[PDB]
Amino acid sequence: MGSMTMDKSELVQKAKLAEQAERYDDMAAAMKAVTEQGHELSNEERNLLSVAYKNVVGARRSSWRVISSIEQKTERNEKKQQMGKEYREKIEAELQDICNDVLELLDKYLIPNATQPESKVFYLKMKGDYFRYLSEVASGDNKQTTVSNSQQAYQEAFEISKKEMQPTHPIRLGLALNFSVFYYEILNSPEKACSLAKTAFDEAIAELDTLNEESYKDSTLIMQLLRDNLTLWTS
Amino acid sequence: MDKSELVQKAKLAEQAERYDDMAAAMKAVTEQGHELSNEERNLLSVAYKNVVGARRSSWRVISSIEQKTERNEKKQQMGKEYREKIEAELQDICNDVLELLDKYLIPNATQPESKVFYLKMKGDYFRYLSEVASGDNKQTTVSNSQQAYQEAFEISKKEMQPTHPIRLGLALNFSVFYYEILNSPEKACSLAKTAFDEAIAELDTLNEESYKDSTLIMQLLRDNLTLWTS
Amino acid sequence: ISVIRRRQSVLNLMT
Repeated sequence: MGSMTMDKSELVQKAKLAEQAERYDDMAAAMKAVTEQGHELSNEERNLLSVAYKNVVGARRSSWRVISSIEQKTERNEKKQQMGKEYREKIEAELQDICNDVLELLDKYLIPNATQPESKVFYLKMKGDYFRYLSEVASGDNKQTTVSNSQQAYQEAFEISKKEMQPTHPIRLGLALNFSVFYYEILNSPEKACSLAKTAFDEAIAELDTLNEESYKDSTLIMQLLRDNLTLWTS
Repeated sequence: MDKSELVQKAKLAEQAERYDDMAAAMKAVTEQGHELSNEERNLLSVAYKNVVGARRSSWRVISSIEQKTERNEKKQQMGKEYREKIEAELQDICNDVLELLDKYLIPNATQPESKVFYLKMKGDYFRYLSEVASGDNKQTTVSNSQQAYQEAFEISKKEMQPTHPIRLGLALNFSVFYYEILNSPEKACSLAKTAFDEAIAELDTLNEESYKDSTLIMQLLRDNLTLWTS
Repeated sequence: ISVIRRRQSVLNLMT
């Protein structure tokens, strides 16, 4: 048959099977079709979409780092260096195809259909993430553009989260974590990265008393990542 | 791309865990028609082992979900159709390997060691076809798997030492074939036990430091034997 | 049975 003759619940069932089979390309294709039907995603559907693309793009980012590390230590052989460079470029082309598809989904469906501030922050953070993934491999003026677009998306998310969400909210915390990584690694601005992460951590530490058992687990999960990053960057 | 560029691409793809790329590169090397070196032979084997292994894993998961699905005919039927897609990919992969074996690798193998290595591989990939086959196809794949393993077994018995890792690996996979495909635990246990005992009797005369690859496989033989007896 | 630390980023998965 095909995705254009399937209803949403069938595509979601397909995504869940693909997830269990670790066929993440299939899972992303199913959730992409769900998103393209134009309706606001449920929490379950948003989880399936995000997990699929995290794994699809994640495999390429990981391959790209491996290939780039090998290029630094490769003997100066013309055939070998041309092979590694065309191989890195192949991976770069796939990564850019993946990220452009996610960013198209975000701008055409996910962000415009978001009816609640928690959803808006989530998708703007996602936009910031996927422009950051482009920035990881970009060069020259294109790098200037993807870096600027990452920063603008994160910043828009950051402003909404400070107005509509408590400092212990997992999405606000996760936004701070990833925006801090962006400043550290992409903008090479470690002081801004450390101050952004420390402020988010401290302000959340200050309000753990307000949380029940379940919320406390959710929040401290990501506060520990913020502490881990601070420890890594300042030791 | 010449052979040197393709082998370098395969090593890069291996490091990047891009095994479909790796298998495509080593397939192209093989189709150039020359006898593979030990290095190229291992790259080809690793690549396709990982390519078919990902599909075997997905197949086992989707099969499991399909079989355990109660009171949901729509999920059950979708699981069936997904399984059949994975089966078709698995059959295409195995077909490619068997074609390389029949056309290039086995006809160019002159040394007993190479013959056994590639006949074992032919047994393995017919075994993987047998994991998903049914009916007359199944009879054909099981018989062809057995034929290849038995041919490799008799060569390795005549021409290779009991501690040779290729001889030990064939005994391991051949015993797995008996256990899992033919449902013959007694044949599987006798094969694994004899290969282990013959290896140990020879290894006792030697310094094991140089036989780390053999002792690893010997441990796998012992592990299967203890699980299968129990 | 046959023969054979980096900085952190996070994705939020609610429920």
